Amino acid sequence: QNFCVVELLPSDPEYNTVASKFNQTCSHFRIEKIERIQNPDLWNSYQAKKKTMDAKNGQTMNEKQLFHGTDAGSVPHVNRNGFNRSYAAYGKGTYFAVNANYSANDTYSRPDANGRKHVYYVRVLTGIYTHGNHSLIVPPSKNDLYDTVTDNVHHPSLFVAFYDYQAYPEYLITFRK
Ligand SMILES: Cc1cccc2c(=O)[nH]c(CSc3nc(N)n[nH]3)nc12
Repeated sequence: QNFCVVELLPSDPEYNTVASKFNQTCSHFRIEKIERIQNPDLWNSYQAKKKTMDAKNGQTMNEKQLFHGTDAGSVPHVNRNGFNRSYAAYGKGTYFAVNANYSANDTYSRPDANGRKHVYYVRVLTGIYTHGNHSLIVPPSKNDLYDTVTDNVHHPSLFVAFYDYQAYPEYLITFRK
């Protein structure tokens, strides 16, 4: 469960890609730093699920880059386990938002004692998805089951994942009001 945290410089293209995406809905916030999380075992397991999904859902673009706001205390945990079973209404899973505004909410990305906020820019294997419900602990059956559940199938603003390795916390955005 080892990992490396690499901080990106603004001068950086990778920084500008993650930043501009964040700034579509959260430009009013001040970005302090953006870090790339490198956890090799979690990345390999995520790519093993991606290779399985790609050779199953045909023409479907299984991967989406979504946002996840969390308290500063959960950061070490996500860095090593991902969006684990001991970490996790439309279901009893882990929620990922299309736009950063949902994740930039103080109830999710709880400002710490220094008033810093935490949002992950996650690689999520959304695959084939349907509408969700409150009683879901796992995704519902098709007639096998779907990969994720969403609030609105044709105009989604969030996705809920249920199994591990379905999401990779690629970047971590540390910002303040
Ligand atoms: C429920 C929901 C909807 C939309 C976005 C989000 C989001 O960004 N983050 C979270 C995480 S709240 C949390 N769980 C644990 N274990 N620690 N903290 N939930 C969301």
